[PDB]
Amino acid sequence: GLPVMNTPGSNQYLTADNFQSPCALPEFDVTPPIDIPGEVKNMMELAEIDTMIPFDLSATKKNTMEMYRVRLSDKPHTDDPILCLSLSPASDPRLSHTMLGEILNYYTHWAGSLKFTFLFCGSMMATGKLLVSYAPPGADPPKKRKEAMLGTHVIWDIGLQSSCTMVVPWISNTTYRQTIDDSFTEGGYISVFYQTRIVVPLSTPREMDILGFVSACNDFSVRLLRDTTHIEQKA
Amino acid sequence: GLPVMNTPGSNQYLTADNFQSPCALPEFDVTPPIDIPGEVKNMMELAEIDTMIPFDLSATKKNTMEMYRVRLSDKPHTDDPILCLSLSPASDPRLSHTMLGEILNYYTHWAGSLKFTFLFCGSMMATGKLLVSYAPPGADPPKKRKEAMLGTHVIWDIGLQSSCTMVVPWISNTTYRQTIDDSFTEGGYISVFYQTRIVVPLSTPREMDILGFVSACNDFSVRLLRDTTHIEQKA
Amino acid sequence: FCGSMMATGKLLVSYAPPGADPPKKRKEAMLGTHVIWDIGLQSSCTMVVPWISNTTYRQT
Amino acid sequence: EACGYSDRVLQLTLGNSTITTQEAANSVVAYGRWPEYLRDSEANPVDQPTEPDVAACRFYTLDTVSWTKESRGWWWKLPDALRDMGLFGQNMYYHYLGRSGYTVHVQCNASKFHQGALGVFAVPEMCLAGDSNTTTMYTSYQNANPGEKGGTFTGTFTPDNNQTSPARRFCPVDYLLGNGTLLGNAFVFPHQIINLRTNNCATLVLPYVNSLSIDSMVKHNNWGIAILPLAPLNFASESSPEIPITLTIAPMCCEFNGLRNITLPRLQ
Amino acid sequence: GAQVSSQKVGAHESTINYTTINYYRDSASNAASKQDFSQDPSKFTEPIKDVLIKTAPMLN
Amino acid sequence: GAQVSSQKVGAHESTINYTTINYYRDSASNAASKQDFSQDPSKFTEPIKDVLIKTAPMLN
Amino acid sequence: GAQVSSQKVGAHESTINYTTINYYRDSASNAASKQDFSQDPSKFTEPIKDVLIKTAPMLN
Amino acid sequence: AATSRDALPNTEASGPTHSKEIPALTAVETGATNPLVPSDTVQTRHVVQHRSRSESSIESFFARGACVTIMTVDNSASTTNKDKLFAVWKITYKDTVQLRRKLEFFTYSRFDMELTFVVTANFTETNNGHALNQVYQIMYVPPGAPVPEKWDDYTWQTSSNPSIFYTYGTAPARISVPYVGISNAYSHFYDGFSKVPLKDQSAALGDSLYGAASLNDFGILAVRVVNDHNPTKVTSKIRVYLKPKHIRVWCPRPPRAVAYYGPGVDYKDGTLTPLSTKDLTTY
Amino acid sequence: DKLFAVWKITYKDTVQLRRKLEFFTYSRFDMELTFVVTANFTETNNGHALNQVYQIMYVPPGAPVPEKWDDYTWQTSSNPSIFYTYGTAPARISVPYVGISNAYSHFYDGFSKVPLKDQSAALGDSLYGAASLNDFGILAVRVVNDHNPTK
Amino acid sequence: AATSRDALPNTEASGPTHSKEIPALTAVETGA
Amino acid sequence: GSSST
Amino acid sequence: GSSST
Amino acid sequence: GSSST
Ligand SMILES: CCCCCCCCCCCCC/C=C\[C@H](O)[C@H](N)CO
Ligand SMILES: CCCCCCCCCCCCC/C=C\[C@H](O)[C@H](N)CO
Ligand SMILES: *C(=O)CCCCCCCCCCCCC
Ligand SMILES: *C(=O)CCCCCCCCCCCCC
Ligand SMILES: *C(=O)CCCCCCCCCCCCC
Repeated sequence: GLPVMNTPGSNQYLTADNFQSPCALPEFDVTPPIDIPGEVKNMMELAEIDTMIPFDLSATKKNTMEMYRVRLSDKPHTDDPILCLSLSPASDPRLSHTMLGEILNYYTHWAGSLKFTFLFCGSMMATGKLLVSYAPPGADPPKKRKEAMLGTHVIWDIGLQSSCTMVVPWISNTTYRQTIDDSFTEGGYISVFYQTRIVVPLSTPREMDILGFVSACNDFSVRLLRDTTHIEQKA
Repeated sequence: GLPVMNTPGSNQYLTADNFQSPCALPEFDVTPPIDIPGEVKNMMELAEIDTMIPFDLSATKKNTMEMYRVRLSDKPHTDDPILCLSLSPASDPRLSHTMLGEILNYYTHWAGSLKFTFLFCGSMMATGKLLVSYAPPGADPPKKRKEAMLGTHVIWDIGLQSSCTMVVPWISNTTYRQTIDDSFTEGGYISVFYQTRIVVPLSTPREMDILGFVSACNDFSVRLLRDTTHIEQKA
Repeated sequence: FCGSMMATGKLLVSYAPPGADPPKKRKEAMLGTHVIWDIGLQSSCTMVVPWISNTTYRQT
Repeated sequence: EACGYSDRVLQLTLGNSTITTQEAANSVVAYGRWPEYLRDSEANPVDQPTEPDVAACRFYTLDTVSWTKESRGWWWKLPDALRDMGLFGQNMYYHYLGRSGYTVHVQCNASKFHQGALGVFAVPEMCLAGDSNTTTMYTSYQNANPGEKGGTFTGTFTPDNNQTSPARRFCPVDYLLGNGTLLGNAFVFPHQIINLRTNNCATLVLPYVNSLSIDSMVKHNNWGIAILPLAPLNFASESSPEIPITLTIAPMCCEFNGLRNITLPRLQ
Repeated sequence: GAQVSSQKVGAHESTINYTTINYYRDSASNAASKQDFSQDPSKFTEPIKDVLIKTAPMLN
Repeated sequence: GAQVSSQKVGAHESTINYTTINYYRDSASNAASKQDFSQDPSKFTEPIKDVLIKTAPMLN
Repeated sequence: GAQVSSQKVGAHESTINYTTINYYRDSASNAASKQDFSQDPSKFTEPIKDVLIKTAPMLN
Repeated sequence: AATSRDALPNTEASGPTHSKEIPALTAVETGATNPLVPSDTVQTRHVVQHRSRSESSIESFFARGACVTIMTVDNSASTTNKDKLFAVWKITYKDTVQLRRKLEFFTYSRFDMELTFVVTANFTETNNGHALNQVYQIMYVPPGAPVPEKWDDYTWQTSSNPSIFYTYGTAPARISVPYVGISNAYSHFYDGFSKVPLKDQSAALGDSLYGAASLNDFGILAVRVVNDHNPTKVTSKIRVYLKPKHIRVWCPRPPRAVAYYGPGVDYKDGTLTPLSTKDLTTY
Repeated sequence: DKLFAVWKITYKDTVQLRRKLEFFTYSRFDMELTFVVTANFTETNNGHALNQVYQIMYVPPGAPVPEKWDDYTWQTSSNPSIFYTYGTAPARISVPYVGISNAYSHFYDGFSKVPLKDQSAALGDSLYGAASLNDFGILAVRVVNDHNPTK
Repeated sequence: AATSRDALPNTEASGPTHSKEIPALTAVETGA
Repeated sequence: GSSST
Repeated sequence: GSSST
Repeated sequence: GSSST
C-alpha cells in the first residue's frame, strides 16, 4: 500500500474539529428550504438589537417586573446619582442578562462600541433635563454630577422624542476585553444624573419611570467561544 | 512514509457505508447479462401497480379470500357507509399489506398522491351509483354521506366501464408523512357510500361484491430506509 | 368631535348592508363596513356608505 | 412632509374596514417581510386553494380589556383569537390546512396627564409554561386556546396541587415572558411600545411564519401576541385609574387547502 | 484517472463536487456510484397490447 | 476536483492557501467550509415601515 | 494548491524539492515553513543617531 | 458579498457639531433600535478597523460537538429474573442543557448532523478475571422499525437500519446525517397540539400533549455489546456528541433564563429567581 | 472524590522554555500543544482496568470550572475538548495567537489596579507585574471511564 | 436519461371540467 | 486524468 | 481539476 | 495548482 507514517493527534477526538465523515442515510431525499422570515447570519446581529436593562436589582425588586423600572420624581435638583453601573457587559448583574450580555457569556473576549438608550415614561406634561455619563476607567467612579460631567456624556432634554442615546465609544487599552470582572480590562462607569429637575404641573403624577436599553454598535465583535455560566444541569 | 493523522470514524464499520474493498476472486470470468424481461429500476414502480385491498378484516373474514370482498346489496337507499378506512397507507391494517403498504414499511417517510380504484363484480343487469370519498384530516370522520360529500369525492355510475378511480391528492401540512400511526402526520378518511341504490331486475342476484385497489401516482416518493415490522425471526 | 382639546378617544362608525339583525353590539357592527376614528387634531372623520344595493335605484 | 404627512398619523384600509390613527409611532413590518400568498415553488398541498380575500382579510375587533394599576399583562394566540371571526373563522374550520399573515392594531388612548407604557410583542411559536410541577406539557387544548378573550400573565408562579382534577392550564409569569426567558429580552421579537405620552397605538404587520408553507390552523398557533405593562398605569393622584385596551386584527393573504366537513372542536 | 461528479446539496451553509479514484483492477471492488437511472412503470402498470389513452373508454 | 481557498493569516513567521477534496457523494458528509456571509441587522433592528434617517426626528 | 520549495542539500548520495499541502482552513494549523529572513543587527549594535564609519574616530 | 471574516467598518474622524441634526434623540416606541456609532455623539479620530465577526457566524457559534446523552450497556449473563443489558435512547438534544440552550436562541433551524460516539468500559466486580476486547453495535431504529427487545434478537440483523459496529479502544465512531426533518426546518418550538379534540369524541380520545408534534419524532438508538458474556462483569457507557454542521437559523429568541424542566418550556417552583441583589446606585 | 485535574495554562511552572522566551520582552506565536499520557496501577492486587479514555477540556476565563469528575460542565457544548484514547499517538492541537494585546508580554512592569486615595488600601491593591488574574484559563482533565475495583 | 435523483413531475393547475373525456372511469379486467 | 459528471 | 477561492 | 519556491 502507499507508505504512510501516523503523526501526533492520530485517533483523537477534538470536539472543535472539522472533518468529513460517512453518511448513515445515503441518497436521502432532503426537503428543500422555504424562505422563512427572520433568518440570522451572525450572533452580533442579535447583539445590535436593543434589550431592556434590569437596573434596580434591590432585594425586593429583583426577579420581578419592578427591576426594569428606574424611578424618578419631581424633587428639587440634586447632584446625586439616579443610577450607577459598571461597564462590564458580560459580568455586571444588570448587564449580564440582557441579550448582549447573554451572547457575550458564550465568548471570552469582547470589543467595540456600545450604546445606552433611555425611554421616559412619565406623562406628556412632565418635563426635565438629565445627564447620562460614561467615565473611562482609572479614576474615582463618579458619585456626583461634577465628576460625571467631565467624562463622555449626553444632556438629555425630555420632550416629543421620547428617548435619548448615549454611545459608549470603544475606549480601551487592550484590543479586546475579558467577559468577566477583570481590573486589567475594566471598562469604566455608566451613570445618570438630574441636570435640572423633573417638573410637573398640578393634577399630574410627581413620580415616573424611565426604562433603559443596551445594544452593540456596528464596530462590535466577540471571540474565543466558551460555555456559559448562565445555565446548568445538576444531576 | 506520507505523514497522516487518523480521524474519528477510523476502523468503524457502518453498514450503510460505501467504500472500495479487495476482490477475493481476481480476473474471474463473469457471465454476461441477457435481456431478461421485467427489469425494475426503482421500488416506486412497484408502488404504482394496483394491488387489491383486504377491506373486510372481520374476525371470521380476515386471513381468508373473503377479506378482499366488499358486499353490496339492492337494499333501499341509506346514508350509512359501505366502508370506512384511515389514510395511513403503511399502518392501517387494510392498507399496510398491499404492495404499496409493504414497500412503505421499509421507509420512514412517504409523500405524494394515491389512487383508489373500485371494481364492480355484480351481474351486467345490476345498476347503481356510489359515492367514493376522501376527507382530509381535522374534522369528525365521516359516518354519513352528508359529511363525506363535502370533501374530495367521485360519484361513480356503474355501467360498461367496470371500474372507477378516486385520486387522493397530496394534501398534507408536512412535506412528508410518517409511515406509522401518527396524529401530527395523519392523512384523513377514505369512505364509500350508496349515492342512489343498487337496482336489479328479477331473476338476478340481489347481493354482489366490489373489489378495491390502491396504487401510487407519479408524484409519489418515500425516504429514510428502515427495517420492516412485517417479518421476524424468533430463535 | 366638539369636546375639549384635552379629551381623547377612539370610536367605531359602522355601516351594515341590509338582511341580517341590525347591530346592537360592537361585535356585529365591526363585521360590516366601518371606520375606527381616532380623536385628535383632525377634528372630524368620514365614513363612506358605498352604493351596495340589489336594485339599480332605491325608493325614497 | 410640507403637505403635512406624518409618521404619527396613519390610515389602514383592508376589505370593508378602515382604521385611523393620529398618534402612531410609525408601524412595524415583522422581520421586514410583508405577507404574501404561497408561491408555486414553495407549494405543498396540490388541490386548488380557496382565497376568500376581502371576506376574511378585514379588521376584526376583539373584546376590550381593562388596564389598571394591578394589571400584570395579557396574551392571545393567532389564529386562535380569530377562530370565531366571520368568514375567516369559517374558512379555518372547514379546511384541514390554512395559512395567513396579519395586521395587528392595539389601541389605548389616555391623556396628557396619564402615564404608563405597554410592551406589545408579536412572538412566533409563543409556547407558554404550564401550571404543573407534577406533569410537564400538560396544558389542555381548551386552556391553551382561549379564543378572543385571551389569557393573562401573572407576577407569581403557583403550582397546581390538585392531582385528582388538575387545572391543566398555563401559569405564565410576567418577568419570565410566560416561558422561562427574561422579559427584558422580548424586544428581539417584533414589537412596539405604547408609551402614553408618545402614542396611543401599536401596529404590527405579521407575515405567515412557520417551518412549513401551510399547516393546521386548528392544531397550531403561528404567532402569539403578548401585551405587558413595562411601566405601570398612573394618573394624577388617583389610586385606581383604568384605561381600556382594544385589539383589532386583520388576516392578510390567507389561503386554505383540504376542504371537508366543518371541524367542531371541544372548546370547554 | 480521477472521476469528478457533483453532489445534490440538501442543507446549505456553485456546484459542489466530489472525487473518486478506483484503486483496484476488478470492477467488483469499486464502491457503488449511486448514479442510477429511472424508467417508466409501463411494463408493469400498462402491459396491454393496445396503448391506453386515459381520457378515453378503456373498453370500446 | 480539488478546491483551493485562502486562509486569513493571523500570526506570521503572499496568500497562503489550503486544499480540500470531498471524498463522499453526500453533501452531508462534507466538512463545513466556514466561508460564510454576513447580513445587515435591519430586519431586527429597524423593522419599521418607513425608513429611518438617524439625524432626523424619529417622530415627525 | 501544492507548494513546491527547494531543500538546501547537506550530504549528497540538480535542485531537490519537497512538497507541502495545507490541509486546514486556519493558518495556525499549518506547519512552520522555516523560510525565514535575516536582518542587520544595527538597531541593537549601532543605535546611534549619527551613522558610524568604522575607520574614522568614533569621537570627533 | 460581505463575508463573516471581513473587517468591520472604520471609524471616521469627526469634529464639533452645532445643528438641527439630532442623532442622539430617538423614540423606542417605534420598535426600532437607534443605529448610532461613536461619531454621532462624540468627536472621533480616524481608525482603520481590523476586527471581524468571523467567530460569531451562526456556523462558528455552533461548530462544536456537545454531549446529548450517556447510554449504559453491560455484558452480563442473562438469567431468569435479569437480562443482559442493552440500551435504547430516544434521539433528542433536550436531555442535556448546553446545546439545547444554544439552539433555542432561535425558533427554527436547518442543519446536517454529525454524531460522534465516545465509548468507555470498566470492571464492576472485584475478581481478578478478564474480558476480551468488546465490539459494540449502535443501531439506528427510525419510527416504525422493530425496536429490539433482547440483546440478541432478530432486529440486530439490520438489513435496512444503519448500524455502526465499533471496536473498543479504536478512534471514537462518527457518522453524518443530512437535514432529515419532515418540515422545511426543524422547529425548536411548536405552539400547538398533534390532535384537535372534537366535541363528538371523548376528552380522552382527543387529548394530546401541549407543544408535542410527532410522538416518535426521530426514532431511537439501540446499543449493545455484541460479544457473548464473560464470567466477569463489564459495564460500558456510550457518550453521544452532536454537532450541527451547515446550519441555518430563523427568528431569534431570548435565551433560557431559569432551569430547564422537561422537554417543553415549563418551569419549576423555586427556580424562578435568576437575578441577584445589586443596588441601583452601586457600581 | 475521584480525582480530576485542573491546571492554569502557563509556561512558568517549568523553567526551560520560560528561560528561552524570556530572552525577549514580547512575542507573537501560534501555539502547538502535544499531550503525552501515561498510566499505572497503584495497588498490589492482581485486578484489571480496561483501556482508559481521557477528556482534556479547555475552560477559558469565565466558563464554569468543573467541580466534580462527572458534572454538567464536561458536556462541552462550546469549550474545545480532546477525547484521548490510552495507548494511541499523543494528542495534539494548535491554537492561533490568542492574546488580547498585539503581542504576548513576557514582562509587565505595572499593576492591574490603581490604588485611589478615596478607597481603602485593600480595595486598591493588586499584585506587582500581574495583568489579567485568569490570563488564559484552565485545562481540566478527567478519566471518562467509571471506576474499576483496582486503582 | 431520467435519473433516480431527478425531481418528480410538477402539478399543473387545472380548472372545472364538463366533457366526454372520462379519466375516472376505467376497467381493471384489462390488467392495467 | 480527470472525468467530469 | 481545481477550483480557486 | 502548484507554487514554486
Ligand atoms: C448509525 C447512527 C445513525 C444516527 C441517525 C440519527 C438520525 C436522526 C436525526 C434526528 C435529527 C434531530 C435533530 C434535533 C431535534 C429537533 O431539531 C427538535 N426537536 C426540533 O424539531
Ligand atoms: C483542547 C485544548 C485547548 C488548549 C487551548 C489553550 C489556549 C490558551 C493559550 C494561551 C496562550 C499562552 C501563551 C503563553 C503565555 C503568555 O504569553 C505570557 N504570560 C505573556 O503574556
Ligand atoms: C488519474 O488517476 C490521474 C491522477 C492521479 C491522482 C492521484 C492519485 C492518488 C493515489 C492513487 C493510488 C492508486 C491506487 C492503486
Ligand atoms: C479533482 O479531484 C482532480 C484531482 C485529484 C487529486 C488527487 C485526489 C486524492 C485522492 C482522492 C480520493 C477520493 C476519495 C473517494
Ligand atoms: C492543489 O492542492 C491542487 C492539487 C491537489 C493535489 C492532491 C491533494 C492531496 C490530498 C489533499 C487533501 C486536502 C486535505 C483537506
